[PDB]
Amino acid sequence: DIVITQSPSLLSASVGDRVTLTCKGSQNIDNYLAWYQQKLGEAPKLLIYKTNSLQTGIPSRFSGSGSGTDYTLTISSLHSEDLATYYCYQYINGYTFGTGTKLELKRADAAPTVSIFPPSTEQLATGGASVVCLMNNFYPRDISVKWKIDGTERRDGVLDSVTDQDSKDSTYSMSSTLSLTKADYESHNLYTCEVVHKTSSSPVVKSFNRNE
Amino acid sequence: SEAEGRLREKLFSGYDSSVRPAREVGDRVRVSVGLILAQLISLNEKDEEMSTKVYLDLEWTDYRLSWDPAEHDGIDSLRITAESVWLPDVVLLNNNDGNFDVALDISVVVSSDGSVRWQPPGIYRSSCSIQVTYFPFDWQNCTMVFSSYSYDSSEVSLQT
Amino acid sequence: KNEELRLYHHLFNNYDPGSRPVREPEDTVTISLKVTLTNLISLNEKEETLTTSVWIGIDWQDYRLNYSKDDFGGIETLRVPSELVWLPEIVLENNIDGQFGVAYDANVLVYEGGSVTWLPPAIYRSVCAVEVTYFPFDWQNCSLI
Amino acid sequence: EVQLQESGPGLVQPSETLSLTCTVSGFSLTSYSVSWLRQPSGKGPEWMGRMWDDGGTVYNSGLKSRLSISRDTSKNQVFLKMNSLQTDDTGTYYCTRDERIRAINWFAYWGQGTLVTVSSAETTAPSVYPLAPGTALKSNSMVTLGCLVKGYFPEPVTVTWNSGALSSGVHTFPAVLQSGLYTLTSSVTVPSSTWPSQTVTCNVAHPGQQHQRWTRKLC
Amino acid sequence: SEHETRLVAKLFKDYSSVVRPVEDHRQVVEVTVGLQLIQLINVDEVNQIVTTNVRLKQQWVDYNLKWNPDDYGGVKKIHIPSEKIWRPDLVLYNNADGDFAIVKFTKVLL
Ligand SMILES: *[C@@H]1O[C@H](CO)[C@@H](O[C@@H]2O[C@H](CO)[C@@H](O[C@@H]3O[C@H](CO[C@H]4O[C@H](CO)[C@@H](O)[C@H](O)[C@@H]4O)[C@@H](O)[C@H](O)[C@@H]3O)[C@H](O)[C@H]2NC(C)=O)[C@H](O)[C@H]1NC(C)=O
Ligand SMILES: *[C@@H]1O[C@H](CO)[C@@H](O[C@@H]2O[C@H](CO)[C@@H](O)[C@H](O)[C@H]2NC(C)=O)[C@H](O)[C@H]1NC(C)=O
Repeated sequence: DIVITQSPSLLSASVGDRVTLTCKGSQNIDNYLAWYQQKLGEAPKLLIYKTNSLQTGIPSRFSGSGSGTDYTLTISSLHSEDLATYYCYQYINGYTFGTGTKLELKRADAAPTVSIFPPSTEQLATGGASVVCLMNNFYPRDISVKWKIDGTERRDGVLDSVTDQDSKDSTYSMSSTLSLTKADYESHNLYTCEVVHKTSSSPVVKSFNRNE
Repeated sequence: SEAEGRLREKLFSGYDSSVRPAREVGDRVRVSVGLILAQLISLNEKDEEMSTKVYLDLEWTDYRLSWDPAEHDGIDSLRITAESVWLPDVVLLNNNDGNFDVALDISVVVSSDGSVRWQPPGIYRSSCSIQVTYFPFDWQNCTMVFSSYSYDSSEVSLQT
Repeated sequence: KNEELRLYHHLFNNYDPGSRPVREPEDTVTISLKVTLTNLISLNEKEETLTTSVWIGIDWQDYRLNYSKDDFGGIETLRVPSELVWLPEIVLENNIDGQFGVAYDANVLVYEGGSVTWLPPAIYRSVCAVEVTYFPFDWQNCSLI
Repeated sequence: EVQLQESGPGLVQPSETLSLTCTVSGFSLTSYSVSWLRQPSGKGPEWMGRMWDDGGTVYNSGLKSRLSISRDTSKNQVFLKMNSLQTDDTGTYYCTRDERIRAINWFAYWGQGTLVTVSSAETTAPSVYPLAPGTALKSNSMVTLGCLVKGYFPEPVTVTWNSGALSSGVHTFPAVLQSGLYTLTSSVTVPSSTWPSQTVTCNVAHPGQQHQRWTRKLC
Repeated sequence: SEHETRLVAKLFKDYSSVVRPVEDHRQVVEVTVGLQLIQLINVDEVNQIVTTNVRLKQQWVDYNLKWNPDDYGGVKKIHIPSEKIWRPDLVLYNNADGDFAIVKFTKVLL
């Protein structure tokens, strides 16, 4: 089937901005391309079909354009209600969907509130020794985290997750974990969390030695 | 004949004679082509044309026309006008006068297993390359070429 | 959407090709005739048949097919099968093989303003009495009616 | 007007069989086709199959053997059934009303979608470990402290801080699967002098087995 | 074929063979025309008429007769009666005593 790609993967824009989302096929889609809007926990809603036919009841600020293998959805005036993920899809040869473009309101930069927590003795009593590191209310979402133990870097057992934009301040919050056995934890004493973010040329670091 | 009417209405409910009876999209329809010669009407050397009166013998399976005879009062076969069932467009390719089709669309016989047999009469004037040399002791090797006009070998497989 | 489909539906959804294009029954339909001869195929003296290939130019006004190009995206001509419009049923009366009508039922052209044009091709075999007196230096007054 | 509502089991075991019911209102199944879409976790949606208005069915060629679709025009319901289930089938399943032009079809309205999770894991209560910094290295006006919610199954898990006293200074980072079970983290912002002395406590509960825990902050 | 029958039914539900198969009336239907000569049946020197057996391969795109193959089990082509669809009215201008247009409306490969 016609492979489809979308760009940008993630786009930040301010309310009222004109924005365009690009959708590109691997083959001539012959204007049989459609756009639909999806929100977290809400039924997806069709915006446009046949590349420029607006779905009934959709605000006229949405408009579509394109031909051949390149197509664009334009929002001429970004409302706060238009912050969502937008998928293009094709229905002339099979049914293929883009990866989706996630659209968020643009936010002033914020440095992450980085902190680190040792595995408490209540956890160590169970033999679990999962370390955890947090980075709250940072923006943009572009962030990278590395675990280092006794100065040695660690990648096994590393996990992380990031919240969506906060409903009040649109910043992001991230958690990260390092699952360890009691033996593996006790084999070392120095632990540190390294967080790289665009607000600084050097990473923020938070560390602890032994149990709290 | 109430049960025959009921069966006939059941078979053609939702039937489409324009669509070949391939079950899967890749399935071919196998058509056995027989020929029965009723009269060699003439051979024309000036036109290089042989006129024959023949009966074709076309047989294929149309799964859409299958039924259980025990459900339909023991009717084990049915005679149906050919225009209402799907027919392979078997035509005389080497005709000399443009008459591809058969002379009379007689009814087909449909068996309960879906085997359809059709034996339409044809009047045909095929082109025949005349061996001019040994006249009048000459012998002629005339050919009648029957093929589906439209369907490819990947859709209708002819057989002797 | 294709504007030709809107135009076709607008013209023919309430159109009867049986009745003449007249507002009152006593009105005459004026037909413009323009027979164009393509070739004189043959004059068969033995059968007294003149064979000709002609185009029968037939133009008339049909007020029911009136439309303006401004209302239909600038369409200035619509091709319609001749079976859908009223036709004057012009025939060659002095034919000899019984082929009264034209050889191909070409589409009519419905121009804007209600003008309808038909120009079918026809081969006609027609009675031509042959005066053989001065053969081979003869000339023949064949006619098409 | 037009609405579709998928329903079905949230958890199914591998190699079991899944059934979903798409309830329909505002239109008649006899005049609109209903397609089924699924969105696998971390992937774009894919078309699974369609219930035609004429009552025929067509399936994605990759899933044709695994799928069947049926409908009840009196109840205005469309049923999806799938067998030979595997963990890859975990995702949100949508039923859609399909618009048409001539022979071309496209998805015009979506249902709210039902999350289907394919996992053999049994329901398990979370452990709630206290999280406190290794040293009170600064007298910050507020310091982040948290609780680790690890080992529970299935989703969801609810986390609060001093019940209603959680305030907006709380985050609930999305859960992560590890070794076939979920782990979740939460944090609260509290003064550096308050958390070592006041019983600042996270409250955690798990509807999968009506579990409840509370863990204070200590160092 | 239930898929193919459904496809044929849905293609022609509201198809019009009167209007040209363009998306927009300003477009031009581009028809590829290939004459195949099958047999030189006769040359009539006396009547100045040549009789030939031919095939007129006509090819064009009908905008309305597209479909998605995955909707119909992967059917990528069908054969349909040519009287259903719009066709170019190719006429033999120099016809002497035959038919001007095509009269054998064989099936169309769509
Ligand atoms: C080629 O053939 C044509 C058809 O045969 C010839 O035209 C015809 O020629 C004859 C010659 O006799 C004409 O007949 C005469 O017509 C005049 C005119 O009267 C006309 O009008 C009255 C009143 O309506 C009507 O009664 C007459 O029939 C005529 O229509 C008469 O006064 C004479 O008595 C006699 O009838 C034909 O009228 C004429 N018809 C046409 C349509 O031209 C033509 O002459 C031939 N040409 C050659 C070069 O051979
Ligand atoms: C045929 O239709 C045309 C188009 O309506 C008529 O021409 C005029 O069109 C304008 C549209 O702007 C109308 O307001 C006029 O009433 C129309 N009539 C006249 C007399 O100007 C046209 O009259 C119609 N009839 C014929 C015989 O062509």
